[PDB]
Parts: sequence; C-alpha cells; structure tokens
Amino acid sequence: GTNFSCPVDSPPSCDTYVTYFAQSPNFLTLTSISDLFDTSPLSIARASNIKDENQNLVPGQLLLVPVTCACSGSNSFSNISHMIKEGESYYYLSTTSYENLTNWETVQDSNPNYNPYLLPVGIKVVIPLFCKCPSNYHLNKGIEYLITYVWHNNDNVSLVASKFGVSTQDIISENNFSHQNFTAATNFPILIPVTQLPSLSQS
Ligand SMILES: *[C@@H]1O[C@H](CO)[C@@H](O)[C@H](O)[C@H]1NC(C)=O
Repeated sequence: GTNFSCPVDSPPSCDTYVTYFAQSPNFLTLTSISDLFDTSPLSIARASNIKDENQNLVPGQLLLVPVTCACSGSNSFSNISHMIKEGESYYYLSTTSYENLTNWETVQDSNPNYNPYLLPVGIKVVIPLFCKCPSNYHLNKGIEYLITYVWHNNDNVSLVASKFGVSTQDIISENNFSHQNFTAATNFPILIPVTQLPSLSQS
C-alpha cells in the first residue's frame, strides 16, 4: 500500500504533521496532547486552526500535531520519548494513547532491553510515529507535506478529502488505494499529500 520508506533523493529529515483526534477518556485538553507528543500547545493550535488554546476539545475533534520526522535506516519515523505512567503497556499506549499512529511491533523493536508488560513507571520508551517525507517527485509537484492519517474501515475518501482540502484522487493514488484490501478490519496509516497546511474547520 503506502510505502513509508526513506526517499533516496530528498533530505532525511523534515517537518510534517500527524493527525490526532480528541479522545473522551483523558485527551480533551491541548495539554493532554502536547504531553503525549512533546510539543507546545500553541504549535498544535496553530496547526489545527484552533484560535483559543484553553478551550476544551470536543470528542473526535480533528487536530494536526507538528512532528519532526527523520530516517532510521530505510524507513521514516518520528520518535517521541514517552515516560511511563501507571498501568501502561506497549499495546495500550499505541492503540489508544497514540491512536494507532504506531504499532506494538515497531515500538518494541526500537525499545529493546525491556519487558513489554513489566514497564517500570518513569522509564523512557521511544514511540516511533509513522511519517514520510516528500520524495523529489512530491516536491516537484508542489507537495509541502505528507500528513499521516490513520485510515479506519469507516472513513470514506470524499469526507477526508474535503476535510484536508484535497482531491479524492490525490489520496487514492498517494496511497495506491486502487489495489488495496480494506477487507482486513485493521487500521493502517496513510499519507494525505498537501501543498500547504490546510485550514481546518472550527470545531
Ligand atoms: C462519503 O462522503 C460524501 C461527501 O459528501 C457523502 O455525501 C457520503 O454520504 C459519504 N458516505 C458514503 C458515500 O458512504
């Protein structure tokens, strides 16, 4: 499907964004998400068109979190050093906290020396988010960012496309959605290509 391999021709590191949605158990503050992602709340608010940094986020509200993304071998990642809180697994952390922007596998692959369930509260575990950075061909098109977005079984391209202000075809071809198996109930990361940061709806 979508290849998350380091472009051979374009720089190894870059700035893009990953998509995160407000979650009603705990992540309904900017503070929640900034602590989850190690960035300032204003950077998120600026990237998400939020004009008041103190307003609560409504459940499911779309947000763009700026991340800096680099090469770790032949694949692109953006690592977040997350400190362990009480009762957190790799699986929990990566399917609810980080909202499937990373799978348990790659996490415990770049976090050796550890027991995936005996995590002592207060240890640094690096959470490699998925991200790609513009190939040379991306940049010659005018693409400024490949935003990470977690495709679920429920999304349809027209809604997401109008949300990010792109064509359906842009999404479909960037992710080779023309022979891609949505049968699998899996969630998988994809890349929205955008010529500029989009002007997200107000709530
Ligand atoms: C898909 O998005 C379009 C955009 O307007 C909408 O009309 C439609 O109801 C959505 N759902 C589908 C096609 O299942």
